[PDB]
Amino acid sequence: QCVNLTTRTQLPPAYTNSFTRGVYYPDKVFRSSVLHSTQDLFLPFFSNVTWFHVIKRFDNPVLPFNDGVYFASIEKSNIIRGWIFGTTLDSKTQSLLIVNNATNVVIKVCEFQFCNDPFLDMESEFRVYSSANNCTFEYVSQPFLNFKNLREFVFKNIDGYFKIYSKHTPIDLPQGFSALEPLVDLPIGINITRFQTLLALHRSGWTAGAAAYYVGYLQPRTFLLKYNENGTITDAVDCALDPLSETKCTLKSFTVEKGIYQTSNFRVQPTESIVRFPNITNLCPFDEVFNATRFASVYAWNRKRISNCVADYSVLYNLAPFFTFKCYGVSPTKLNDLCFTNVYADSFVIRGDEVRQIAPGQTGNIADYNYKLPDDFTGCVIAWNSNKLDSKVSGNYNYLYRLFRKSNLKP
Amino acid sequence: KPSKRSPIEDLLFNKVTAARDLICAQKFKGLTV
Amino acid sequence: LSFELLHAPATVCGPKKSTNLVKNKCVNFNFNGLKGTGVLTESNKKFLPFQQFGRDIADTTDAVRDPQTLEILDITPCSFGGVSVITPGTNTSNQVAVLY
Amino acid sequence: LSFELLHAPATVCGPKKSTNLVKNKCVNFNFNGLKGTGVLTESNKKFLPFQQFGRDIADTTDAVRDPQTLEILDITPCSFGGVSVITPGTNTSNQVAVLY
Amino acid sequence: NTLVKQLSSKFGAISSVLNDIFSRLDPPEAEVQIDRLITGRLQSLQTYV
Amino acid sequence: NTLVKQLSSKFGAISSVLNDIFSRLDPPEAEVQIDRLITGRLQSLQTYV
Ligand SMILES: *[C@@H]1O[C@H](CO)[C@@H](O[C@@H]2O[C@H](CO)[C@@H](O)[C@H](O)[C@H]2NC(C)=O)[C@H](O)[C@H]1NC(C)=O
Ligand SMILES: *[C@@H]1O[C@H](CO)[C@@H](O[C@@H]2O[C@H](CO)[C@@H](O)[C@H](O)[C@H]2NC(C)=O)[C@H](O)[C@H]1NC(C)=O
Ligand SMILES: *[C@@H]1O[C@H](CO)[C@@H](O[C@@H]2O[C@H](CO)[C@@H](O)[C@H](O)[C@H]2NC(C)=O)[C@H](O)[C@H]1NC(C)=O
Ligand SMILES: *[C@@H]1O[C@H](CO)[C@@H](O)[C@H](O)[C@H]1NC(C)=O
Ligand SMILES: *[C@@H]1O[C@H](CO)[C@@H](O)[C@H](O)[C@H]1NC(C)=O
Repeated sequence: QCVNLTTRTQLPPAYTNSFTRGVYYPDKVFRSSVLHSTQDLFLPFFSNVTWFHVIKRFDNPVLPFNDGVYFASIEKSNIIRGWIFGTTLDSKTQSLLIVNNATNVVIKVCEFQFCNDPFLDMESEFRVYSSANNCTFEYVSQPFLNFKNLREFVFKNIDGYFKIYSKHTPIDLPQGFSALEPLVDLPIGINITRFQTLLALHRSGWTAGAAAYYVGYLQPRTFLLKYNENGTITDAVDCALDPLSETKCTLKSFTVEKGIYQTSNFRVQPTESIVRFPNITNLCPFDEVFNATRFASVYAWNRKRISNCVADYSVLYNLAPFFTFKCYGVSPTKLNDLCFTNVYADSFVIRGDEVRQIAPGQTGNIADYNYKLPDDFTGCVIAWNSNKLDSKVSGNYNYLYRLFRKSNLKP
Repeated sequence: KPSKRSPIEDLLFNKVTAARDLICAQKFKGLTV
Repeated sequence: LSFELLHAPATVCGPKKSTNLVKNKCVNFNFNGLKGTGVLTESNKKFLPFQQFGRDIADTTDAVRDPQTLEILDITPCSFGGVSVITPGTNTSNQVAVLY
Repeated sequence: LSFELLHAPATVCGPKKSTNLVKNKCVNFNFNGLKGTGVLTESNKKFLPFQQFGRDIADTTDAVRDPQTLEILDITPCSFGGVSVITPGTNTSNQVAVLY
Repeated sequence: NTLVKQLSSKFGAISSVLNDIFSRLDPPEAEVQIDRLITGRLQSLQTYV
Repeated sequence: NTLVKQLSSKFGAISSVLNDIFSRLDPPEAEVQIDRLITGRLQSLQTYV
């Protein structure tokens, strides 16, 4: 049970520029006045990320979760309440939920029902879900929470571990540098293809405060980090943007003297490819087996050996309509891309009820005294009607079949 | 001569020495000059 | 129809694939199971009727013949090389020059 | 009580046996599965909370964190060096001198 | 010429060509073959330098 | 500096720390990585010399 507001004024999302923010401590090692090179997941410098603003005006679309999330918010009065990581936004698949209380934070992984517009609403009411489903993992921790609030988080899930790194800055995006420090590691290990967020608004209609946020994605990159006299990362340089940064990485220094320096190589990265092969040329005729002027009886059927042939199995559906066509071992899905040693063709004529008998593991007089098929037989069996050709009003006694025999025949 | 070289220098240069050149073959293997 | 597998070259199979050739462009190619990458050009070399491939003094492929048509194609490795940055002191300015 | 083993982190065993810490002595120690050797001493570094063990320019462990008192201890390899021997000809005299 | 000719040496591997090594079998031995090849090539490069 | 950097290279082994190799691997088949590391370090020392 939720409410839908008709005061929505749709506006296309805006794009802002992340200059130098989005750098975190790679691990738990202390460094002092050492320029260290690292190759890990980071937000590229001068990235073009999304802008979300609500203040009528209200829109919170859902964004993908390709590789990682960098979340930033300039804010006051703690409007934002939490986040949802949901790949489908329903009570069918698993989801994840982070809620920041007034004096607590709760993290959970399970499924809930979300309305057309879930949010939080002094405030003594809270309506973001309409389902009570079981949950597997849950945890409770101490809460994390002019413009004075600037909170930035990063979420990354890899190696079966999900990371929570958070930081706050007291005070578009400001042109500054800050260090993002680790908080929590968790053994969750879930895919997550999309995610949501939370916010709190007070009824007047309704009144919304100054709430805005930015979301960016991480990429694998090489960075150079300069630690100060303490364990604080005071500067970072990304050298996948401009040649000067590449020279800085090559020299492993923040200052470059006058001269010429070799950095990398140059390539072309060709497009598409050529898969040319010679002509088909030699095509031994399959028509002499299928469309022969006459056939042989099942006891003495016709045998043909096929070797060193370019045999196309695609051009076969150009005869009488459709009928038995069953393949064993090799699928009928155009398996011509497999060059075999020899092919044996066994052509005969049998009545309608004996068509099923030509198969491995079948019981019948034809299957024993006339034509025996092994269990490990690989190939295909085709059978088509021939009433208009093999039948005569006076009768066609030419074709025969064996009925009695001392012993069965080998395959 | 446009090269502005003496006959002795020209002779010294001359004495010192379809299908792909060996230099191009070496270039085509990551080896540049 | 039954297929057999014995100790033999096993050369019984239909069409492999076919495609059109594009010249003067860097591209991968696969001729008769021989893989390569480069730019294709019209070749003026006169191969003998039995000869298909071609190697230079460096013992590397530098020519090939179209299996479909008796045309000689010259392969050339695509352009590559190192790059360099020419810059003054960073205390002076930040502009740089790129040399290929 | 039921015991199972699956493709899980399997983080239910509890810490194993622990001993006391000794400083100012070249000893071999184990810290959360990390083997080390040297002398433990008080550390004056400003180890902020999440920093556990530090490293130097040579990329080796310099300080460690005790996961029983949340204290940072500096590690230093104990005294070592080279020995040189000064001696005249053996046919002349047998007296020798050494230099560390 | 030498720095080119060493490119045609197996160096104890199955073949000088490396992509056929990857496509022939699984990594658990192709890795060893590539290790041998790169060690030989690096030794040749160091000698040339 | 180069020599110091040569202490941070696995040369294609599992790790650059001996105790981890000796503890996480069974010693009869863990000798190959140690021998590879020894050979790499000796080669680096010879090049430096
Ligand atoms: C923190 O906020 C959560 C989220 O609303 C509170 O959890 C609710 O608690 C009430 C009463 O205990 C239940 O009726 C709701 O079903 C709970 N909802 C959810 C989503 O858990 C929690 O009580 C708050 N206070 C804490 C954790 O101390
Ligand atoms: C590194 O840490 C030290 C110690 O915490 C900082 O030195 C202190 O800095 C503050 C602020 O400038 C001064 O009020 C103190 O008097 C300093 N302490 C001493 C003993 O001098 C140092 O500033 C830090 N380095 C930074 C932040 O770059
Ligand atoms: C390979 O097959 C192609 C099919 O297009 C042949 O190309 C044409 O073939 C027809 C006869 O099938 C000739 O009349 C044309 O003159 C051919 N044109 C060209 C441009 O070749 C091609 O000749 C075949 N090649 C071989 C060696 O069999
Ligand atoms: C970032 O996206 C906005 C979207 O309008 C665009 O105007 C701007 O040019 C983009 N920035 C860059 C560097 O491409
Ligand atoms: C509000 O939207 C929901 C969709 O989630 C819909 O089921 C409900 O009927 C809407 N409310 C009204 C009053 O129509």
